Amino acid sequence: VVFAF
Amino acid sequence: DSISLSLINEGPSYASKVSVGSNKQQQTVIIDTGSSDFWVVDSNAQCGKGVDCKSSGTFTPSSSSSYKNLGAAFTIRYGDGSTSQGTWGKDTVTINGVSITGQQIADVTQTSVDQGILGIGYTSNEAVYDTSGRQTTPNYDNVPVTLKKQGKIRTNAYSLYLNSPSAETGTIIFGGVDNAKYSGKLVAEQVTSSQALTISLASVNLKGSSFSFGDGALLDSGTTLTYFPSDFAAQLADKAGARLVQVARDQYLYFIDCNTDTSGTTVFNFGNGAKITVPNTEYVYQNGDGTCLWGIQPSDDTILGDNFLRHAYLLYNLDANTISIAQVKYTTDSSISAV
Repeated sequence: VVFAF
Repeated sequence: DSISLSLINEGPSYASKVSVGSNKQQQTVIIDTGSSDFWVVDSNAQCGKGVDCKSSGTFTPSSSSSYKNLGAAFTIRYGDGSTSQGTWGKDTVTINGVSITGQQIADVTQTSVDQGILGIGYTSNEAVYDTSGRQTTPNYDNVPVTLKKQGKIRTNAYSLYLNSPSAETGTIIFGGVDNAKYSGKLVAEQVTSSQALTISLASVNLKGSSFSFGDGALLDSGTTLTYFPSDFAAQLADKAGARLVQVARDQYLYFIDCNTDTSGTTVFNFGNGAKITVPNTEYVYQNGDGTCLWGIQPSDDTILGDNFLRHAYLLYNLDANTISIAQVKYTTDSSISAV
């Protein structure tokens, strides 16, 4: 997973 | 005054028990230095298709006497495209027995994520917009800010100890640092963004060769793997033996042979003499079907996730805008001092 841009 | 909170190693993520509401409804939520909002799964949420979003606790606002609606919509989209939507509210949040009142959180009623997320990054990175970039709510005090404001910690700071790859639990300490859990000295690195907890990464040594970088890297507890700009990831991939596979139309991932030699290490050089060494087994991720992802993937955002962070002790200081790092020492010994 890849949590904020 | 520091607050130690156990991190559950779930596999792809690290989570903690956080109680919400007057009735202390236990949520098990991802601890995320890469986002800044705390959202919980509503008990009546409509999970995304195929998503089991309620097995890690749910929140029922109506059984909390202290819950207040703010009357604004919440929408967040994470770097992998995961999304949550709901509404903003405020309630009591309790972390290892320490309660903060009136904390702004989102009550999420639709999500593609398996559990709620406790974002602890900079308030400037809060997801305060709709999907078009139109603002729906002001920036606000997120959990670490409120812990400081209510006198629970002195400084908006926290130490991250994900612990070893085989560990079942690690620790995050709000407002403190455990000086037993690293070798050498903690080296303070300036944070290179006012929105993201990024420090300058000078170089990566992979398979013995240095690859010059020089740009910021996000130290993200909420990312599983490591992400580099496409051209740089491709140079590393060529050296490592990883292969970019189009797994579905316009969807690409690096795979690596599951039998690849992982005896070596990958070394990350930062400012002020700091170095973190990562065992190469962190770059072979078993999919469970005889194939393996590489632990580096391409992105337009540079991220050092859990496969890196397990090997560092980090003290994030959001007031000083520094992240202090040292090679981790795995020990149950503790020497916790307040920050």
